[PDB]
Amino acid sequence: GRLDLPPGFMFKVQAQHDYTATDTDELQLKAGDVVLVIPFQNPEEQDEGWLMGVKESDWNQHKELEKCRGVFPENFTERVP
Amino acid sequence: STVPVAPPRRRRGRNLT
Repeated sequence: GRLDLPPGFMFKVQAQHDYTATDTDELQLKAGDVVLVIPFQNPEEQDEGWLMGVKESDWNQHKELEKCRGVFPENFTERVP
Repeated sequence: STVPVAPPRRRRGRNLT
């Protein structure tokens, strides 16, 4: 994982279970994926019970951030130190 | 067995005439 991190970065999480993104803001996760938590582009876009981030490997490959990021069910992941 | 469930997403940017 990386220690040079995305703009406004808050903390990381790690997927405990796998998740398939159903809709047009949502992020895809595999059980074991680190996700770099970031703050939202608007407060109305923050869904209740959701988190926004980008996958750490998606960011360690240095891909298009604004297309690689998404919202995920925080309850699929764990807060890592 | 024992899998989590994603929570309900909410309305935003709503506007009508």
